[PDB]
Amino acid sequence: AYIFFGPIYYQKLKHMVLDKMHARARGPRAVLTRQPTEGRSRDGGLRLGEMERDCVIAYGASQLLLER
Amino acid sequence: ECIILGQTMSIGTGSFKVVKGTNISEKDLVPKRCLFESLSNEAALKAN
Repeated sequence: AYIFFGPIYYQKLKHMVLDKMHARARGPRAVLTRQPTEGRSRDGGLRLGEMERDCVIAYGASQLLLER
Repeated sequence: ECIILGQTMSIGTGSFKVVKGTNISEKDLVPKRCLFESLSNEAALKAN
């Protein structure tokens, strides 16, 4: 098939992966800490809300509730 | 109120129990006995 080719003005944004990879093992002051630029964008974080508590009830896994 | 207290829920997976069979018989569960009360009950009723 003939393939539509040509130049487009692209642009690179913010929001790279190097300051969004965030992990935590145990205890406060998590070991993989992202850069502190949130700006009214608290999307939960490393939590387990009540919307996610309701999903594992439907599976019926009772020993994952006590573990998590 | 089992996720607040930390108990296991009564539905889903914790709706039963698994218990382990001991695989034991009634031959090992015998009251072993040799000359314990074979005469100590006998020498207490003679004319008294």
